Amino acid sequence: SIPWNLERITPPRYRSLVEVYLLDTSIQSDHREIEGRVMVTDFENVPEEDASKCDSHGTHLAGVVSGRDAGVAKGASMRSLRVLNCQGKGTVSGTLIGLEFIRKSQLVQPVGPLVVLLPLAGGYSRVLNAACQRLARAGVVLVTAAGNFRDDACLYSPASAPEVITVGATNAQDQPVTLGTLGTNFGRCVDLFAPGEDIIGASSDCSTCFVSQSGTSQAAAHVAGIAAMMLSAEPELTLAELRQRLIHFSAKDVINEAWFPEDQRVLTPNLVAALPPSQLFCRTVWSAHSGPTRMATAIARCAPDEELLSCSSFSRSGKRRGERMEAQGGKLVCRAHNAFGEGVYAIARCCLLPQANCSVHTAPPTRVHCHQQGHVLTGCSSHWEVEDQPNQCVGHEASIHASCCHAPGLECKVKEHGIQEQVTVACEEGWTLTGCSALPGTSHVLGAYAVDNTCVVRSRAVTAVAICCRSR
Amino acid sequence: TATFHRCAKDPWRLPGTYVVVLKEETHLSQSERTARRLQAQAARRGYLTKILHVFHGLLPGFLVKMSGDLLELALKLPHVDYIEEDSSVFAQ
Amino acid sequence: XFVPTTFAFAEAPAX
Ligand SMILES: [Ca+2]
Repeated sequence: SIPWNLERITPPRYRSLVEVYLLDTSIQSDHREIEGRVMVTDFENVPEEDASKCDSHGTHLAGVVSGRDAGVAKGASMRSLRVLNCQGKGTVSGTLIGLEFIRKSQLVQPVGPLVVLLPLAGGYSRVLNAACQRLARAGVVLVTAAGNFRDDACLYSPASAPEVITVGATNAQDQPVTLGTLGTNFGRCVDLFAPGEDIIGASSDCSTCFVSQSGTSQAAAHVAGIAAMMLSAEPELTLAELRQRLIHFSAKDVINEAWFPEDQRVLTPNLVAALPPSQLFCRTVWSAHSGPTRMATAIARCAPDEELLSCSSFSRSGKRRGERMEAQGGKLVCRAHNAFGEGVYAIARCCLLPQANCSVHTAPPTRVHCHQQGHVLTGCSSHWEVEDQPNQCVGHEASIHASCCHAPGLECKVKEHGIQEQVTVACEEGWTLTGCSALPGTSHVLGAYAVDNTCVVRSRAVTAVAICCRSR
Repeated sequence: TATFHRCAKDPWRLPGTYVVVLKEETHLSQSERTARRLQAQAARRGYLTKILHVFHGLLPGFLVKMSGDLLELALKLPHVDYIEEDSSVFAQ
Repeated sequence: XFVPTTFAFAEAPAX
C-alpha cells in the first residue's frame, strides 16, 4: 500500500521553509496531488513543435517531489518554469534563460534555501555547465537527471556540470534501469542513484488519476525531495554539506555493478538515495583519466569547504608512479603520476572537518610524519620517480606525502589487513575512512581507493591500509 | 582567445542561433553595446540579425539569431569569451 | 512503465 520507491528511500529506523523550482513541460497545477503547493510562474521558453500529452512529464515529477499521497516531500512548495514543449523538447538557450529567471526572482523577492530540479539533458554544454556553476556558487542547490542513454553522464549537460547533484536511476531490484540500448547513465559525474523505474505519480490525464513512469528525472525528483527535507532541518547547509549527507544516508553497495561497462564500475558510485533518520563526513572523488604520456598527471579536487584528507591512485595495467598531495591556488589537491603506462586516475578523499586546519608533510618513508602535538595523520600518499606509530607512513626510494590534521575533537586509528586481485579492509561502525593505501609486497599493486568506508587494494603478499577517524 | 563550441551530437544541434558569452566582468551595458555592434557590422555585410535575449545575473552575454557566416566576426568583438551554438535538451 | 513522454522511450511495460 506504500509504493516500493517511497519504502526504498525510508531508512531502517525512521520517525517547508524550502522552495523547489521545476524546469519542465507544462504542469497540470490543479491536480489533487499537487494543487495548492505548486505555483506556475508562467515563465515560458520552448521551441515550436515539429494536450494531456503536453503536461504529463512535468505533472508526474511535481507529484514525485511534493504529492500528497505519492510525494517524497509531501509538504514542499513548488514553482514551475516551462522550458520543454509538448514533445518534451527544449533548448540550451531556453534553459539558460529559465535559470537566469530563477536568479532574478531570488534577487527581487528573497526566500529560504532553494532547490532547482532539472529533469532534462542534452549533450555536453560549456555554457549550461557554466550557468549551473554560477547559480550553485550563488547559493542555490541544483539536482539533475544523469540521462537515459546508458552512457557516461560526463558527456551530457547539465549532468556533467560541476556543483550540481547528478542522479541515476535504479529499479525495485536495486539494479540500474535498462531498456535495450537505453537506460540510466553512469560514471564519475553521477553522485548517486534513486528509484527511477515504475514510479507511481500524478497523471495529467485527469485531476485525480495516477500513472507509473520511469526515468533519471523520476530518480532526480526523489533526491530533490530528500534535499528539500534536509534543508528544512538544516537550512544553513552548503551544497558540499548537503552532498555529503545524501551520500552518507544512502544505501551502499546494493547495486549490482556488472550492469555497467567494466571501466565504469570503479567510477560509478554504488549508492541508492534514502532519507535521513529524523560528525565526520568523507567522500571519494575520482579524476578524469590522465592519458598515456610518461609525464601524464591526473588531478582530483575537493569542494572549497572540504578538506583533502588523503589521496591515492589507480592504474588498470599497474604502470604508475604513485601520487602526491600538493597545494594549488591555496587549496590542497590530489595529483597522480603515470609511469611509462597507459595512464592513471587520481582518487581524493574529501571531508567536512571544521575546527580543522590540515597540512602536508613531504618526507621519506623521517620516522613520525606528523611530528606536532594533538595532530592526527589522516592519510599517506606516496610517489617515486624510478619505475623499479599511528602518525607514520611506511614505504620502500619513494617520497611520502602525509596529510596532517589538527582536530582536537578527533581520534584516528590505522587498520591493516594483508593476504591476489583484491584485498579490502573496512573501518568499524561509527568510524569514517579518511585514508586508503597499500603496502608494497610480492605483488604488483594496481592501486588503492576508498569505497564508502572500505579500503580497496587492487593487485596483479598484498596488504591494505585504512586510516579511520571519528569525533570524540 | 575567443572560442566556438557546438554540440557533439549532430542531430541535437540548432544552427542559426548562438549564445554569445562575454568575459565575466562585463556590465550589462557593454553586453548590449556589443550586441548592437554585431548587428551593425552584420547589416553592413547584408546579414539580418535578431537579438533574442541579453543575459545578466548568471553570465554576461546575449542570444542572437544569425547566419553562422558571422561567427568569425562575432568572435572578434570586444569582451567576447566564447560563443556556443544552440542545441536541444530533452525530458529525462 | 516506460512512457514516450520521457525521451526517448516508446510505450513499454516496466517493473
Ligand atoms: Ca555532478
